Amino acid sequence: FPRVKNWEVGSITYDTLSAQAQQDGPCTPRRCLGSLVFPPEQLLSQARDFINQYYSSIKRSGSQAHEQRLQEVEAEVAATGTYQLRESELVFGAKQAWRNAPRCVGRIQWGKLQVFDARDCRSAQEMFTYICNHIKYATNRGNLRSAITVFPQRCPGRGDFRIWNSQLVRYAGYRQQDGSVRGDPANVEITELCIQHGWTPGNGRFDVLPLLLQAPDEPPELFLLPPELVLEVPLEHPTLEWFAALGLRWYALPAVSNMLLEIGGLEFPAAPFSGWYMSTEIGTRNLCDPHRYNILEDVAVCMDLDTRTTSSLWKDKAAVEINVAVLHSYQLAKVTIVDHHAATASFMKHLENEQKARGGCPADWAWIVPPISGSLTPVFHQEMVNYFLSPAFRYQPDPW
Amino acid sequence: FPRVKNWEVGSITYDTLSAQAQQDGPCTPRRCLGSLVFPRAPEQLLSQARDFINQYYSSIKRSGSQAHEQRLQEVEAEVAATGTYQLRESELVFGAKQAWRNAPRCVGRIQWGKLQVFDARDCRSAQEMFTYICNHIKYATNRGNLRSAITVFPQRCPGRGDFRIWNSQLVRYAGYRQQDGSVRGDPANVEITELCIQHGWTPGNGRFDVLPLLLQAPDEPPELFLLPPELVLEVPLEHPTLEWFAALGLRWYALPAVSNMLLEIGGLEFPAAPFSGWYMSTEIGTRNLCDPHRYNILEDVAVCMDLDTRTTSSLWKDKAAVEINVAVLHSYQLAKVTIVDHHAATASFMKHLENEQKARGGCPADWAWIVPPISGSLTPVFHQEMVNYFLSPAFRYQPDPW
Ligand code: HEM
Ligand code: HEM
Ligand SMILES: C[C@H](O)[C@H](O)[C@H]1CNc2nc(N)[nH]c(=O)c2N1
Ligand SMILES: C[C@H](O)[C@H](O)[C@H]1CNc2nc(N)[nH]c(=O)c2N1
Ligand SMILES: CNCCCc1cc(C)cc(N)n1
Ligand SMILES: CNCCCc1cc(C)cc(N)n1
Ligand SMILES: [Cl-]
Ligand SMILES: [Cl-]
Ligand SMILES: [Gd]
Ligand SMILES: [Gd]
Ligand SMILES: [Gd]
Ligand SMILES: [Zn+2]
Repeated sequence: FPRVKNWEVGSITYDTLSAQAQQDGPCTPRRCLGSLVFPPEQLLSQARDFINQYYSSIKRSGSQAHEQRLQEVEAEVAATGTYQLRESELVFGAKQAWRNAPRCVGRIQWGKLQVFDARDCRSAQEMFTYICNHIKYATNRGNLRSAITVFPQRCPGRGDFRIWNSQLVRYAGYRQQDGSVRGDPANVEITELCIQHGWTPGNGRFDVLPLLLQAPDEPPELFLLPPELVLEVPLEHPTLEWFAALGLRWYALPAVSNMLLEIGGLEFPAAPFSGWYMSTEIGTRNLCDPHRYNILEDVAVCMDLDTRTTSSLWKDKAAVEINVAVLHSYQLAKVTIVDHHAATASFMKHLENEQKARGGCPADWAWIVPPISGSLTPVFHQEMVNYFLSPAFRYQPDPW
Repeated sequence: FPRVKNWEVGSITYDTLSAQAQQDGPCTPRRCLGSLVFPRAPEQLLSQARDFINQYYSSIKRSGSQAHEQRLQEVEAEVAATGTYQLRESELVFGAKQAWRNAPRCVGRIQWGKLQVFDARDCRSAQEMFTYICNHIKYATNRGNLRSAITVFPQRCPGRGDFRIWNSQLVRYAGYRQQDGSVRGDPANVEITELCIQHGWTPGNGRFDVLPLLLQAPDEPPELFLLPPELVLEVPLEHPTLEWFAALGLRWYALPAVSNMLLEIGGLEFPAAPFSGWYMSTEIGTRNLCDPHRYNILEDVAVCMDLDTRTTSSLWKDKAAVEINVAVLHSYQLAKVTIVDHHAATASFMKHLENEQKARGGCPADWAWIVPPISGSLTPVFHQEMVNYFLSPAFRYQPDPW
């Protein structure tokens, strides 16, 4: 049972939960790969395990109703080759995957999640309206609310429900007469697919991409989003009057539409989850990463900083002010957003919660520590154990 | 063989070097323990030494030669006769450079070949040990133009206890448990400070009192030695545009000299082999001064900056820490004392990884230690995947001798 220390306070815990880890991770006694991003009837083992989880949680181990539900899934797989999840189970499992996500720093919220069950979905113009309910629900005029919509569980012999975009809101990226990119370069490829499938490209740098939505075996179909449903925030700085002129914006709803929810051995390749943003996500990664918007040197010129020597820390000053603008902009617009201090402190709280409840917590240190000011947040000084619990969110190959 | 991607650029390389990982670390396929700070007969001494000698002869382009098999048999015949063996001087110099090269948590490894090696394996007493240490500090400090150096004291051997430097670094500031329940000085150093007093040191009571050395000779209690003040070069901390900053009274010392780690070379063990380089600004400005469990000046600076410390979203912590780092860089540059910032350091470490891939087919690296503790993703190492593993020769942790 791994010994885990917090170096700010000196306290020690033991991760007894780590013993359950199923899908073995990427590391070996020989080498550590913790820093790498992307490192028939077995279906009943994973469903038995999940159902046993559900009842224990509602204090219902070893009972009539516990006995009972094990048999129906036994018979369901026997006849048809899979099974259907009871409504409450799909809800319980959606929350558990979130609770189990090692790279999510906001899991103190894991118990408050709105589950839209789209399992009876049947087409692309159908898909679009489920997605469109979710978005408008979760956005809620800026008072953001966590939601996951769950589309049909994949089956053999038939195609797949998949969202071809990484997120529900994504900006375009276009090459040029010199190869380089206007717009967001994280989405250069999916932009090229959309322009291919009929979409008329804009000139702008913040063109909200049309959803490529795909129903089983039928090809994708472009689905222009209602611009009044895409809540956005123009970026301004509280005291740097010129920051607004830079013309920067980001969207309100972070909604991940390419991961594959897995409950009880069942795989839902379309299950968009959404919450709200941590400011460093926008202001540090999205805007300042060299391979993303790469605005850092432009804000430093406008601040009349000395970009000629790295020891002026001009990169660090400009970055802090870009983050201030994000928090200021979002707060002015009344869109739910949380700073990396408030958020990491709440995750520390979560770890103590999960300590008493489940005896530990899988956390990925490299993803919990924020990309600025890491050692100024408490999680920096917290040792962490990383492992895989089910149910979970998993990565999946792109549908091409 | 692990595929390793650079997310900033799109580069892809495979780490074949990891295949030869000598010892084992704490992770398994069940679970990663990478973020843990402390993750821990003649025949096996033989195959270790055999491996190092094979290394040494490869570096001098003599692999498979007369001299190469001569040394092998020499070493075997000596472990047979004595249960151990002695390194040649040139083997020792190569061994200490490799250990630097192999150290997964050092971001400064671009320099690994520029290392001055003081052979002190003839040392006899704590007193001779003290003299060797002062000569080390003197040469490395070099009046502010710092030089990388290591001093190697006698190896562990059957029949005799170890040499040990009880201090974790050659220059450390006292930490006195206080009136309330607080610490005056550096709270990382209360234990060693208690030990020095318990061994006859007359305590000071400032915040930056330099500690005496406790030097341990084989089968002897530690002996207290005071460092001559004129030999510990310090830097008063001032801010280039914030003139009230000098009234904080903060200082730091020039020479980072780690003194409690163990140098391992072809199976031989050197529990006393202190080494020194020059500081990266974040060690002082972020960690040593802003850590809540260290000098913890972050809120005091922020108030002085007239930042609004009542809400986190104003990013007062971020802004105050950036200025503390600025002050460190400026103070060391004003005082003409070598220093590298996390941007310069991480960029040069990226060249090191490129040198190492061509030379050895990879590089062992502890991501969470290489990425700076401020402005992480602003530096290029954040966006670089890394493989962490243990190669020998090596610097290892060892327990406190008390
Ligand atoms: C409500 C507030 C939430 C906040 C502030 C938050 C914050 C974050 C952040 C900062 C990341 C790192 C992502 C990156 O840097 O690429 C992350 C990852 C993740 N989050 Fe959350 N999250 C929230 C809610 C949720 C919800 C509702 C779910 C699912 C139902 C979720 C599941 C995940 C997963 C699976 C990842 C891993 C993403 C990946 O591997 O690319 N989180 N979260
Ligand atoms: C010349 C300039 C050098 C720079 C800028 C540098 C940089 C660094 C930094 C910033 C750390 C992390 C320290 C911490 O966060 O506690 C580190 C760790 C380390 N360095 Fe270097 N270094 C230098 C020279 C050297 C030399 C000369 C050696 C040995 C011969 C060495 C061996 C090590 C070791 C063993 C560690 C890990 C120590 C530990 O695990 O506590 N470095 N280095
Ligand atoms: C190479 C490195 O593992 C990679 O850049 C990771 C590090 N930590 C991260 N953490 C978060 N939250 N998001 C990321 O994209 C990354 N990138
Ligand atoms: C628990 C966590 O691993 C610990 O705080 C580490 C993180 N990374 C670090 N990185 C460096 N360079 N030095 C440190 O002391 C630490 N501490
Ligand atoms: C590249 N990351 C995509 C968006 C990540 C994310 C997802 C969620 C659900 C919340 C959040 N705060 N952040
Ligand atoms: C806990 N380590 C404290 C000193 C670390 C260190 C050591 C060396 C040799 C150089 C450096 N720049 N930093
Ligand atoms: Cl994003
Ligand atoms: Cl230090
Ligand atoms: Gd101007
Ligand atoms: Gd001033
Ligand atoms: Gd004061
Ligand atoms: Zn690992």
